[PDB]
Amino acid sequence: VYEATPFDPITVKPSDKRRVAYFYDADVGNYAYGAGHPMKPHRIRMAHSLIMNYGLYKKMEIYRAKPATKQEMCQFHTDEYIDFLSRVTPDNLEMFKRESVKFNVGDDCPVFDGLYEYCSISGGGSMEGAARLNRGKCDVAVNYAGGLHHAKKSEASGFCYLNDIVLGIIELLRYHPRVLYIDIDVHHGDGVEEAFYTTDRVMTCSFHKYGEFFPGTGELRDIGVGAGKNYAVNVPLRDGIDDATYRSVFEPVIKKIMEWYQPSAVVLQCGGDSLSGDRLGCFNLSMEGHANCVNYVKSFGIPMMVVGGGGYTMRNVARTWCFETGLLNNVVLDKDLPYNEYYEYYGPDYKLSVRPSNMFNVNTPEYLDKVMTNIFANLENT
Amino acid sequence: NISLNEEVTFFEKAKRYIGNKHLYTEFLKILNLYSQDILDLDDLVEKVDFYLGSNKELFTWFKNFVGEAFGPSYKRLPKSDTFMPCSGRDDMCWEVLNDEWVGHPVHRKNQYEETLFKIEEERHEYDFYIESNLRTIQCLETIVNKIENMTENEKANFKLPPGLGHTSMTIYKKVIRKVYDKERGFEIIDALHEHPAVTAPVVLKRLKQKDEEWRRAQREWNKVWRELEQKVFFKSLDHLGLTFKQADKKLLTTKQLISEISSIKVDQTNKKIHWLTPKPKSQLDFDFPDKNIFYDILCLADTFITHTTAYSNPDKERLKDLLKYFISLFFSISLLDILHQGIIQNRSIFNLFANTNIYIFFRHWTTIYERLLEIKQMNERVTKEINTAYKQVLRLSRRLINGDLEHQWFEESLRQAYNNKAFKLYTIDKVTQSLVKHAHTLMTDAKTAEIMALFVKDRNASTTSAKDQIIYRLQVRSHMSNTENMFRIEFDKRTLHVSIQYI
Amino acid sequence: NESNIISTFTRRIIKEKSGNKLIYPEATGISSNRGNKLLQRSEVVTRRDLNNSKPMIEQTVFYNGSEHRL
Amino acid sequence: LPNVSSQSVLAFTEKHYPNKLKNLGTLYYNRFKEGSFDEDSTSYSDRPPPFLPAIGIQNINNIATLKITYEDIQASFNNIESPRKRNNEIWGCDIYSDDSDPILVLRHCGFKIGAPSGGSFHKLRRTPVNVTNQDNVTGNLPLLEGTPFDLEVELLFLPTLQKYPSVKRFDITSREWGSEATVIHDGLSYGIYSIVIKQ
Ligand SMILES: [Zn+2]
Repeated sequence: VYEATPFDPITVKPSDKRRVAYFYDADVGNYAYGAGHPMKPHRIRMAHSLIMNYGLYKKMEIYRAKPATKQEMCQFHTDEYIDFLSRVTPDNLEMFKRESVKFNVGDDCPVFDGLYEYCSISGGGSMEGAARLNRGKCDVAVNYAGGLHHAKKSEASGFCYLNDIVLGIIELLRYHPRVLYIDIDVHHGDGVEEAFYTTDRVMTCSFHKYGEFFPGTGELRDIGVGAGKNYAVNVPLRDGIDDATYRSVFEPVIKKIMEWYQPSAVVLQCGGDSLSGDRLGCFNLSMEGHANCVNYVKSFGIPMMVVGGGGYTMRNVARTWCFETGLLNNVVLDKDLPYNEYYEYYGPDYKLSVRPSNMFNVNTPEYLDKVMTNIFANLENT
Repeated sequence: NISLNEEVTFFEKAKRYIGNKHLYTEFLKILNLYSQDILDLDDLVEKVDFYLGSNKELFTWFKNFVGEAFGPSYKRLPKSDTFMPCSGRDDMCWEVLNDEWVGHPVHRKNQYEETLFKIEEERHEYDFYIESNLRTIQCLETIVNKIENMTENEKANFKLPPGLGHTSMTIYKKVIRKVYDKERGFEIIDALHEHPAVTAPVVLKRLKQKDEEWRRAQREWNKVWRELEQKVFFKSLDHLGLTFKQADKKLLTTKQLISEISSIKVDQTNKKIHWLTPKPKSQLDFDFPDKNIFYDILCLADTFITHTTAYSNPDKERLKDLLKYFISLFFSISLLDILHQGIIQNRSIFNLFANTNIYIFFRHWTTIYERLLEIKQMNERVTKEINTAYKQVLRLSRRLINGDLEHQWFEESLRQAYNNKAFKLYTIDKVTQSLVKHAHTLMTDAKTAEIMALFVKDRNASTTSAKDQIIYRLQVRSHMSNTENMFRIEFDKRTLHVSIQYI
Repeated sequence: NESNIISTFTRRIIKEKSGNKLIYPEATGISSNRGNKLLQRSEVVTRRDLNNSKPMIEQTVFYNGSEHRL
Repeated sequence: LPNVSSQSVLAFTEKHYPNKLKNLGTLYYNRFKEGSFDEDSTSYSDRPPPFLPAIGIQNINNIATLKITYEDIQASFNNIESPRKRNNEIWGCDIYSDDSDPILVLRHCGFKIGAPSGGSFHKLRRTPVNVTNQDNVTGNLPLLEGTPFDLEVELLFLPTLQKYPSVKRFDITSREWGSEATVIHDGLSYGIYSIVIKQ
């Protein structure tokens, strides 16, 4: 059942002030994807600089996750694919062209310097966040260096080489009975969704733009297969969704499933390409709307890990990640940008808030009502 | 001028080879037609094959001179395809993961958003160049400080293996090739690898100078980047505010209005896709419920006539009354009156048959009108919401045509009044000027004058007949070219509704 | 009508060399490549790949012996 | 005279798609709206997409009956009030992508209104995808011009083609796709399978 709910300003919940472990490494920001490439790890450095200059380090414990080894990566990936990934270099691709065409590397997954190091550091960040969330040493792991979900068991697509999300999920499943996964990225989490179709332990919900878009998968009928039936929900949307519409289509589904599924642990992707003015996105969310999902998920008092993917315009993703990091500490942000290295890149007004665009929303209320109708109908089975 | 005399000589040779004055003039006509960007290159070469095809060498010069499945999106992998060994998988990873099912696949951005993306990309490219230069400078500095302490004997046989002790051997190569030229980059890299003792200090000095030069260049470009962002970012919020602006710019062309009716006819009524019901008589439906939207628009018109640069006072005094005349004659509102079995008594349905000019004027009238009829249902709502307006928008639109208010503030004035409800009131001046110009071209033309006289005579009769309509059509067609597209307008007094139909 | 016409043809044919009616709008922000082949550029985007920033990649003009990213 | 024989695609489809041919259903031609499998309502007004719809990989090598009205053929032939014809929305050579206009595709195959040309015409290939009958044009066209006869068109959907060359056949200059600067097409391909003339 879908009902229209106007958006309201975000206020933190002082009920809980759980520990926040913001994993970060200073060498991730050095790697580059190309010249005209939209995907830039430099946005992680932008967000970290914004956090540092903002005064948020006194609350959160900053770490530096150890890079993962090949044996750890073999927990989910194949030995051949990870071997090719480690061996491939931007120079010897001619000798590796057979694997490049076989493993789909080169078109949307360019080979660059330290690519295996990038994959290793992201996998290690997710692994250490899961390890901290499993030992009870923390309750929120902001692994902004991860957020790589498009990668599959033996393929790399969508600027996504190593699926660190499923590795962290397996680590959580080491001692947790059931785990749950959320998405906010405009695209679809094909690899993460596919990784746990036939089993009940993991659920994969994605709020993905559907139709003629990059993943092209994740319809409303992707119920599951075998014993994992009704345990993989999907919420396809359309172009131009706004903050209130996103909240109304997000919150009831999560409430219903955690009433039914009853997760023991939670992971939340935080794709920053679903904002206004985005380069590869088609939404109209704002930082308030983006932070609404993470605040709502955190308000349920469950062990959650926030990862960071997407984001192809520097200012939007940087501000959104800073706002999410602040709200994870139950602290509202100043919403004024302090001077730092990248002060010149933050618009002509130098304000943290970015105004969402005026573009025409497409999501009809009756279509959303029917969509959540099928979602609730299939979730009611279990 | 260096590469023109050769072409002059080639064309002289071609003219001499043709030898015929008339054929040469025809070839000149062909090349002039191509010069107007109307003839394709393939068409041009196929045409010149007829003339210069006899001479193979001249033709070659010309040619080289002008150029089991489960689920909707998931398919079960076969038994043989399920074996991709992974050594890191334990018992839980085997039990709780899947290896038998694999998924299979089955808006125009604003120009200013594109400009912002380009600006951001340029800034990031400069930043990446500067950061790579910094890393290479640090690497060369540590190499220089390591070699300076080293003795002369080790300096002589000092060889630099590829990599330079860096986390990425390709990081410094790009910086070196950027500082130098692409042809000398490989040579400089080889010299660094083979003669580090003499190469490292000078290359480090070059990098040190280029860092300062590039930083100064970036800070100089930042002025223009700041100005661009300041003057473009505010505009880069209204996706509907600019797309509809260009749509209104491109819409009111003479061909487009008749294109709408012809398209709707040929799509719905003429084609009869259903093939079950007869085609409807009319195409479009319009309503004129409010009459207070007439005096204000007439005042806007009189403002334009009193402010227009190119119009004569004897023409202006006529225009000041023509609009009153059409409103009084068409909507029955307030020869001397004119200057100021089918027989049905007391007719309420009237027909107006005219050419493209009257149709275009009526379409301009209706396009201006439906912009104001939509805000009728929202005036009270926005008046309620603003303090949690018709006079305000009227007086704000007054000051543009007379020149009191500049064009810019009009767009932002309505933004706060209507966030997304109103996005069609931003180009009132253009449609109003189009309407007044079309009224002028209606009055000036003699054929249009005869059409309006025939319409006056037809409307002055309170009773119509079957033969009277045919006589009216024949009379309007007598001075009318057959090739011109025929339209018809019917106005219903009972419901104050005006309908149109394409003939 | 002859010397001017040959000069104009030579100018218009040498302008294209050495690098550079509805005109159609540029296609930026579409990941379909189904019915948008008509639009300007849009030959480098497709549903298969994620990148769609290629259409707005700046072009170059060689003026005074050097390129300029317009 | 540009000639592309193109027998590789059909043999490839035969070997790799042994599924039986099936008639998906009748398709009614439209001029401004995306096609559909229904006829109850064909109106849409909002404040030119390709007529053919998305077929999907699972529906490769299938027959989709397409019905074309005579008035649309008239309007497209002399380029009067036809967005697709003025836009030259034609791509392919005897095998055309899903975005190519069906009328321009049929014209590109050798179809011509009125009586057949009296010249020394070569062996027509109006149905190249139908290797069984490369000129499967049944029925008698009306001798008198202007007589409205409806065309029943059978289209065989084919897998994606690597490149769509640009040729000038029957005074039609189709646009070029699949070159090195361009990218691999995502939609399927189709051609004229069978033609039956209906009065
Ligand atoms: Zn994404």
